[PDB]
Amino acid sequence: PNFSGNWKIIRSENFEELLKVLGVNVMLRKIAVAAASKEAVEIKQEGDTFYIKVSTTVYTTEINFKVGEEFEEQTVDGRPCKSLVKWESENKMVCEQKLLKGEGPKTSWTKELTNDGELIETMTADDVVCTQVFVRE
Ligand SMILES: *C/C=C(C)/C=C/C=C(C)/C=C/C1=C(C)CCCC1(C)C
Repeated sequence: PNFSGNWKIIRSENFEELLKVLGVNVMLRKIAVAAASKEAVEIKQEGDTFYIKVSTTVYTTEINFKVGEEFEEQTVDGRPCKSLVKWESENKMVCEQKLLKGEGPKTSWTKELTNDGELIETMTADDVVCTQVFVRE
């Protein structure tokens, strides 16, 4: 696989339900769904090392990791966490997150390159899975 690319979102599902689990109130949920509908993801993959840039209209974040090596990022609702990415197949990876402080829902994300050329990202909190689908710009 090669995840490298400038990816633009075409579909965004269940993001409000995810934010509901994470405690966000209704109006901020609606505004965040609108922001998530503009998500863009830039990936540079060098073997098992990933440089990712995730952005919306007013915000951008850089996430750099190596498969199998712990790193620090933040959960979807913004709490710092320790993360660990593993492959689950040739074209899909899964990240488990553990909070640095306090407690919360169990959170994770996945990234998958499909045979049709799409990038599928999911974000999970407990039983609620959000699915974002992207195509190359
Ligand atoms: C490989 C892809 C990764 C690690 C994607 C991470 C995405 C996020 C942490 C999502 C952030 C968003 C919000 C919290 C609300 C506004 C829009 C998003 C989708 C950028």
